[PDB]
Amino acid sequence: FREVVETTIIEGRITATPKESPNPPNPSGQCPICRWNLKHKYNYDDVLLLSQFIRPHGGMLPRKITGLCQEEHRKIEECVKMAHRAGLLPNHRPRQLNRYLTRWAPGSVKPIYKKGPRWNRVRMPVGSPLLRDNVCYSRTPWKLYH
Amino acid sequence: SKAVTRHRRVMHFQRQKLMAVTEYIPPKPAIHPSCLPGLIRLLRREIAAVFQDNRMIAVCQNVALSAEDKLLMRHQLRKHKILMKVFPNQVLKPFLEDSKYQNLLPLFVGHNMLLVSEEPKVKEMVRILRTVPFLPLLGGCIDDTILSRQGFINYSK
Amino acid sequence: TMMERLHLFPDEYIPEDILKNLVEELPQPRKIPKRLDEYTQEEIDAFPRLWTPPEDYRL
Amino acid sequence: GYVPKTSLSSPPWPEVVLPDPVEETRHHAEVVKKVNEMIVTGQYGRLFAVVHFASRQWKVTSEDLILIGNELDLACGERIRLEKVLLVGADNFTLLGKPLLGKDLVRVEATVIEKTESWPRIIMRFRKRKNFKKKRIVTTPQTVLRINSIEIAPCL
Amino acid sequence: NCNVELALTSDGRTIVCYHPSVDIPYEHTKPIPREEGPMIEQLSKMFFTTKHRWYPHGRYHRCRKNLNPPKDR
RNA sequence: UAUCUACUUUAUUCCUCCCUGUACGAAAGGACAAGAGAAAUAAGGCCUACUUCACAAAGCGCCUUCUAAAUGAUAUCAUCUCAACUUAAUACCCACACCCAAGAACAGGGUU
RNA sequence: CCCAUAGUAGGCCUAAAAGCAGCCACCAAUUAAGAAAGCGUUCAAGCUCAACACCUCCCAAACAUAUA
Ligand SMILES: [Zn+2]
Repeated sequence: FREVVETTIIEGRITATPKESPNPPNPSGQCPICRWNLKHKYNYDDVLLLSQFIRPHGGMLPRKITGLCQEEHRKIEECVKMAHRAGLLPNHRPRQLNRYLTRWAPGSVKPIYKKGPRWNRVRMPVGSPLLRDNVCYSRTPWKLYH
Repeated sequence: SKAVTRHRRVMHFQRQKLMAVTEYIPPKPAIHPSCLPGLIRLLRREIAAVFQDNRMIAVCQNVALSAEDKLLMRHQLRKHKILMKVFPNQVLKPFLEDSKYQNLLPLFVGHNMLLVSEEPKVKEMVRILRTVPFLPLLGGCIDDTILSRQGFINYSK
Repeated sequence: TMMERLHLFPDEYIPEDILKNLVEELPQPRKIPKRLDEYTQEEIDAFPRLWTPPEDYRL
Repeated sequence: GYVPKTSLSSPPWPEVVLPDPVEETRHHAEVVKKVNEMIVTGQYGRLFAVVHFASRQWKVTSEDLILIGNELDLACGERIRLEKVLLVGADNFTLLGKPLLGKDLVRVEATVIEKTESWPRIIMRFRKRKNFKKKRIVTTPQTVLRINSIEIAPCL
Repeated sequence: NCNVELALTSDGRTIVCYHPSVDIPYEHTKPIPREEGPMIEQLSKMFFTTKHRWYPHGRYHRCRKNLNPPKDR
């Protein structure tokens, strides 16, 4: 990438830019996700991909740079949120209750003071509906609402 | 309860099982398709006649002038036979590549103003472009030879 | 009575009179995930890195 | 074809390969042979046997008693070869059939101890406010069998 | 714990399972080392039961309890 | 004439002064907060005085009452962020018999 | 995101109502800004759009990963 080094002299210097890995097993895709057979094969667990696709301060890169499709760009967005709040990204800081699979920001969720009757119960959302299309290695499907 | 009610009437449970079983299942594609791979001719003719019209070309940086200021500069440039021309650069690159302008390709991008003429009077444009402390005279080309800005000064002198 | 058979402790600290009775340490039901810190070099090297960053981008 | 090491890439269940049937049937042959030697050399203590008698399966060993809820059409004291053995095991080995063991391989032999009836059982029906009250007293016939012997033959 | 040997017989009608006992290794072993309310509280804490089990019952329940119950084995 | 359930010791408000007729606004206008008062109610107690009154119980009497800022990506500006982060209950209670400020009985306190 | 000159303060009636009080034409310039699409003024002046140029007190407890 490039860096803006200032000291008053200020300059922009390009340093240490990577490239593709030597082989994609399924080339001729449009996105790296579609090119490495990861269309429906990641989660919030794996912070390898999620570490690749983010800025060093926890933000993402725009889709015009990474070349992702819209579907898995939104999926990577939600997985960044789910992995940051679960505490899986401790080195991408701006400068205590344990969680995982947190869809919404924990600062702006109202408690369910009155859950409804058995036919109108207000459920607790777990996981995200963007990851609904994952590969189903479980006999019963994901329960996204608890 | 009548069969036509103001509110939605609750179906008998067998009928609701029918409405659930018979529900429309849309076809799932195997691979998702998003992840699968006269005016322009008039401009071609016009800037072509411009290109075999002029002998030397100078270009400028004109979006940074007011409406009244562009009116005045048009006024003091009207006393000459020179014409001004601005047009999009995404069609100007085919014009530069078509006129074998290899050394004019990395010159005409962004906001630029063309100053087509056939005889030298760039001296008084230098005079009136020291009167405003901006808007440099960009590099041009006389008879397939690139004119730099120091070349513009030498050609003016 | 079943609830009185069960003993809960909030920390790593367990009293000695209960640590002398345990037999089996039950496996944790949830697969614990691990961060960037607990990744070794061989794990991130064995993972292929996927894409071309543009040479001129500020981050 | 290639997917890198990722959480949903590999299955959560551990990979297992089943051996190809050649050395597996060699292993089966040596195991059956060696169990046959244990049978013929008397390497068993007492035997247990799951036996499908009248309509239900019994975990039958030697020297013991069974209650059966019907007439068996036998006078007391005659012996019986209970067919439909369907599991026979010892301290070290078991033999279970598909779904039965052959009559040349297991001999389970029982004696008829007694021919009683059950205690008087109550069948009472009662629907309220409909004056519905019926009462019946039943005594079901029963026979108790003494399993005598469960012996085995070395035919494998 | 898992180590047994299964084998289908030759004609394939019976399943012969072989299962000896696993003996505990010597190296996996250790050597042998050589009022009324407070009473209910102490017994409850010592046996990890509630208090309610330790209070006595009335005479009616003490009399219905069978004194020579049928014993099997 | 109460048989059964249930149950029988879980600090506010007004007005006055000060701050201040300050800040605020530009003049008119006009703060908060905190503090000092004077009251009233409620709760919890008490008899030195007053009053009903007298080995004491009372009140009209007295005492006490503690959601918001920056930073920032997706969408390189910006953006409070169902984006990541950073920052802004103590107390109370606890070992015969006679008299009692204890009390329906039982209990409880004292009996040097 | 930009970017907003000029025939013109289009005529008619209207104190003047100018693109914006109303009728009718809605031509035309550079390369292109509509005799005019929303604030806005008695009216104006100023502002945004397009287009040019970058593009009574809730109520089972719970659980998203092990092969129908
Ligand atoms: Zn794709």
